[PDB]
Amino acid sequence: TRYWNAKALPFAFG
Amino acid sequence: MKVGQDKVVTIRYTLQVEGEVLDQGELSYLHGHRNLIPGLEEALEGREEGEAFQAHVPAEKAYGAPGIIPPHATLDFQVEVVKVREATPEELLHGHAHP
Ligand SMILES: [Cl-]
Repeated sequence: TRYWNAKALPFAFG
Repeated sequence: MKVGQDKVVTIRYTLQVEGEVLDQGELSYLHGHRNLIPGLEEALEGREEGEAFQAHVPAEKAYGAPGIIPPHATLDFQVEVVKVREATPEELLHGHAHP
């Protein structure tokens, strides 16, 4: 389950 | 082929933390350009298509952690390399894999 604060994971943040 | 610099790599992944499954899915990425969370592409380096393995990334180094993930915890990934291929001109130009 994906959530807003970890939406990119496992892609790099930003 | 082997995962290496400038290959487009497709993986299937499961994210667990302390034995609890948190996520599952599939992605494609251009290798060698810091496109994944720190540690994951390093665990993928040199692997052949079809290899399945585990990788461990400290949760701190990813921006996700107001959550069910404890601070100082480890992200345990079970990863399977589905496909490795040469990048297209588009992909090399932008530094990212494309559909
Ligand atoms: Cl990418």
